[PDB]
Amino acid sequence: FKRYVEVGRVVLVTKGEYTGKLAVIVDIVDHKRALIDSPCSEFPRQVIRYGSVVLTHIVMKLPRGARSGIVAKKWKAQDVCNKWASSAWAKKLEAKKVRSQLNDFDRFAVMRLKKQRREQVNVA
Amino acid sequence: AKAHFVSTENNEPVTLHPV
Amino acid sequence: AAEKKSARQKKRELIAKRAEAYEAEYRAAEREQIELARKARAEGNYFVPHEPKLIFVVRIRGINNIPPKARKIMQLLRLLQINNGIFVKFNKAIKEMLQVVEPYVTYGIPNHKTVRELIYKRGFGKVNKQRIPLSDNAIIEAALGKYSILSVEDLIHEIYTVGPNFKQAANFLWPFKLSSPLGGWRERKFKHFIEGGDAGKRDEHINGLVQKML
Amino acid sequence: AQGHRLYVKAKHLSFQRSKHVIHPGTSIVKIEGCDSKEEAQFYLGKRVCYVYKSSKAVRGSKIRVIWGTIARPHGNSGAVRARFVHNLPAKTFGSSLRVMLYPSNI
Amino acid sequence: VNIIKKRTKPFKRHQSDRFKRVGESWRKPRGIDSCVRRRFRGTISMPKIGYGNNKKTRYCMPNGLKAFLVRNVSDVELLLMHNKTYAAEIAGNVSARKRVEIVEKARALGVKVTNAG
Amino acid sequence: FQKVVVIDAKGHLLGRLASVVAKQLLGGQKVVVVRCEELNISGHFFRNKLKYLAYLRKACAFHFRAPSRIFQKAVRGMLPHKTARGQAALEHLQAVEGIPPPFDKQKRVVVPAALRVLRLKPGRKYCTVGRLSSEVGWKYNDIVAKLEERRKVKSAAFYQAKLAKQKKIASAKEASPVNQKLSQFGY
Amino acid sequence: AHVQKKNPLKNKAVLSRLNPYAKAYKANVKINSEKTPKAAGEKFLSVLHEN
Amino acid sequence: ALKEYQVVGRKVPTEHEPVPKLFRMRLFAPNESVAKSRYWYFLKMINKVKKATGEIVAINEISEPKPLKAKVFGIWIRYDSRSGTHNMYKEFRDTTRVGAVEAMYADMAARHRARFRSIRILKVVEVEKKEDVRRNYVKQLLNPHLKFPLPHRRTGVVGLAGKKVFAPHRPSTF
RNA sequence: GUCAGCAUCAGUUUUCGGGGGCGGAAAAAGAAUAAGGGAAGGUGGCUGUUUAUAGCCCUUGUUGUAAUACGUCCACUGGGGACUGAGGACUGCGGCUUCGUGCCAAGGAUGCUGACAUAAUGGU
RNA sequence: CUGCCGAAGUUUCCCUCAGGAUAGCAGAAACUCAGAUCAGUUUUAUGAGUAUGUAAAAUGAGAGUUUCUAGUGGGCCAUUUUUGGUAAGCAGAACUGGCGAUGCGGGAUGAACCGAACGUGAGGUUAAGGUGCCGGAAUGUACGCUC
Repeated sequence: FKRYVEVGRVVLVTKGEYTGKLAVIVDIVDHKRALIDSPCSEFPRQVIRYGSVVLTHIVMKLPRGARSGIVAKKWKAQDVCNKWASSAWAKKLEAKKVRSQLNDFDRFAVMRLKKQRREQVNVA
Repeated sequence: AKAHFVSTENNEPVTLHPV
Repeated sequence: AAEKKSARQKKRELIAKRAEAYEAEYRAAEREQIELARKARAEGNYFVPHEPKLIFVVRIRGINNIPPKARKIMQLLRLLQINNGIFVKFNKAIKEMLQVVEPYVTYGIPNHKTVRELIYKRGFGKVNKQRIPLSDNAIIEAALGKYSILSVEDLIHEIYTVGPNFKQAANFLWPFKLSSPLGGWRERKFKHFIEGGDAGKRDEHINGLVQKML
Repeated sequence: AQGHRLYVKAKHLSFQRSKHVIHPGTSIVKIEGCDSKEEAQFYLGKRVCYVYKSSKAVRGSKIRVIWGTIARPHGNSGAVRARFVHNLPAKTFGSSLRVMLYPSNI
Repeated sequence: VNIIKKRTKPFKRHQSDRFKRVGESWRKPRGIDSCVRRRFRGTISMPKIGYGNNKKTRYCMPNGLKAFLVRNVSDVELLLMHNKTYAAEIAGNVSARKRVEIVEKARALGVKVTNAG
Repeated sequence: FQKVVVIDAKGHLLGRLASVVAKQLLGGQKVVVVRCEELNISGHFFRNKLKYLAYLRKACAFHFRAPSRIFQKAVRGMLPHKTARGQAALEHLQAVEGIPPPFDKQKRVVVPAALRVLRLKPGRKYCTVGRLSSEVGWKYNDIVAKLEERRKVKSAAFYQAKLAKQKKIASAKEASPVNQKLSQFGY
Repeated sequence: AHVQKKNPLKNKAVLSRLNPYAKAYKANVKINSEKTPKAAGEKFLSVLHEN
Repeated sequence: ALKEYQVVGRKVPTEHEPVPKLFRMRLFAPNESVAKSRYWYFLKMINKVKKATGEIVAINEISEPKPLKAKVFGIWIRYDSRSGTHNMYKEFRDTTRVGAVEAMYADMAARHRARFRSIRILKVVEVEKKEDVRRNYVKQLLNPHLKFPLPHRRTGVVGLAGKKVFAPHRPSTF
């Protein structure tokens, strides 16, 4: 059980309008409701259940019930940003995300990109 | 019924609960 | 020719002036009602607002298996078909009017928008014992000219404000024939509204329902 | 090999029916990929064909096509309702359909 | 104005299929438990006045002409006024000699003949 | 929606897999199930036995006993098998024992909506159709187990050859200088 | 006369015909400003947040 | 969705009773109209003031003052059953006063199959002191060292697709 | 002739979106920033303590003439999809005109184009 | 053959006998007031005992009349009291409806249950009932209980 609900663990919301945004558990209301927040202005603090989220490995030290400003101070101090991106798990998500907003011309260049990648097939 | 004001001076409301 | 053009112009100018007179009163009506609560709440004093002289009643149950006492009442309020709905003068003699057929009708207090939409989109006047639509103001005048009602807005004003000629105007209005609401009702529609159903007094929520029924 | 197929596959599920009455006037089409009632808003209005064959060689082709239009979404899972020029025969329940991308909206 | 027919299939008397003694012609049932008279599910449909066709397109062939039965050439002379709305139909017992006289006369008068062959 | 698909049945629930399968058959998809022995039923083993001895007690029927024949019975109850719509939908469903050779070389998909782990609370009693039927009159429990082991040997051996092969292409993938442009397109 | 009924709430020409004031109505009225005078009785607030 | 409703009203003044007393109630209702109905029911069964001689002076809705602050709520209720009288006192820990009552309606109709009309809310109070709390699971939930894996592991991430019939790989679910 | 394709419209209708009023505790929140108070599920420190090498809660000020939600409303606007095209010289109600002119979404559908006749519809 | 209209299913009496009735319901013709004339409605005022009757504003509707001519005077189901009852059913009335002349959706199937009254079609939208599959529609959301 490396995924462990701990005060201050980072969570990644997978359902609801804030899908994909990172946030950190602040206080454990109950086994079905929790309080999370993020310094990112697009994410207002709210009481979110456990059904829409999957627990992440990264855990940052955080005193219970910290306000958003203190949480922002703790996050910026602990450089959690770009520490999540260090994981190989993260790198795949935007790789899926970047492929989402491609257009036809970008797709064709990818076809040029991968075709030039495959032609080598050089094996000793 | 017509609109009127219900003065609360010396008529303060105390909360109620069932029994 | 020119004389009727002047008659057209002056009469049209009068209707515009009357309409702006009503809406000016309409805006002034809500403004004070907001200031009344604002002043009362600032003082800590409590304010109760005026009673509603207007009630809109929609029949929600069909003509099968209805007691004769309730059948006659529906005949008086002219709700001969399911989904029909008429304007009634909300008074004391209508309190029990809507208690006997309490399970068969949902009724509530209409705001300005609901009264406006219903006549504009569903406005048919009982003219010469016929259901002639209010395509133009001449139809209303040819029927309600005596009561100083000329255009639709005057007719809307006489209804919303519940004027001296409320009876004649609402009697002139053929019972609005509405469509089964878009999105549907609650599951158990035939329970009382306060109990999670959709029958009976739902207060302002008629204004949240008639939008579905148009 | 994959230099064709400018349409989207589908299946003629059934008629838009009550419990005990079929209304053959409008069919039900499940586009291969549609997964929501908001999703079907894209496929509304497109043209859908049912391609079958017969022994008669009309104009040098055993192949016949019955045209149709996607009309509105059906249900919460992404099936739509289609109104074909000829009501699709009852024997094509489960058969394959093509929802070609035109008339477009982009 | 075009033609729309509210119903194409004819009306067949109930159980007409089952019996040869029962004609294929409509007679209204009179039983008090007759599912046909009580209009149950999947039963045959009784003729009503609701099925009546449009007045402006009634007694009209799919080419918009009302069939006027013609016995001799003096009847075709009557359709002189109404070549644009009535179609001359030859009576079935008119001999070959008269029939060609009518068809040639109708062709001269511009009156369509339904069964010119 | 491929024309032919293969559903591995190990760990799937008999009732909830059948309801998914019965619908796909009526859609026209040729569904083939494999490893029908390892299906599961909610309820302890002895309970599902007794509900089966009622089936054998019901007699004039043909109480088919093999695990595939148990599943085929489950699907036949969710099809309109009296009509030619379902009578022609039943014949597409091919349920087999284990994995015959013409299917052990095909990719086997699993139904997320009817797996045992996702649908049963932890610790809940359940039974395996293969074990159950082998105690009702089936006589081929041992032979399919031996045959399945042999195929597992060949399949595992096949992976090791493929694992090294893809490792070679895994090692030679970075040699492409277009990897930077691959990163820019997120691919 | 009146072959059809055209919806006044969707047909502008019919709307102007029926109501010759819809031409100049000016719905969204800037009656307030940023200068909203928050007015609430303190005793009202206390009795509001009671119990 | 319930709302807090401070409902204040009094009987109709008359020559016998020129100054009626303003009663107050903090009762819950899905809309304003239901609040009136519950008000008349709550008061008439108790104080015997007739409907037709009563008017209501003010309906207000009370937003949660500090919704973001986790709290423990004490809820005195009266069960109505075959007997019709049970002094039950439940406790729930959550963020909003309305949310606690919702769960109390959820539990009362689930654990005990109660009905909204039958159940009358007696008093809802905040429990600011852990010592004042009386429930072991709440006491355990109030401990300084709370820690537990996310229960119902499958409910996390569920399947995460639109219509994912025939997934090509087994789900880890761990 | 038959059948398609599109455009602008009219009637009914469904479906997403943008902008803007007004109301609520003139939303509650919250943030930032000054006071005071309190403590913990007690942090640094030393089981016990009061912001220190974490912080938290309460009251007020202030950034505030705050945002948002929610409710309501706009005779404010962007689209997408479907069914229907009845009536058949002109009158009428209106709007822009241009004060002869006319025009118009205003007392119910027209314009452009393509394909087929050994076909396509339709009928048995 | 199509169309229109359309009941009563019961009092009243007379009556040795079977019935006869008058009335009601259904119609057809001839004549008044443009009415405050009626209403399976409720109010206003009561009077007496929360109910009861009575007379005197709300709402809807055009309300009337004299004359004749059919058909009918069964029963079933469920509610109210109810007096007499007991292992327990019951037994008895008074009363109220609906079915009886009526298709339709739902209730797996159905005389009375839940919805709904039917010209012929098009679209839209609902009721009751529902959305695992047969079967049209979420193997939806949330919180719980049960081996």
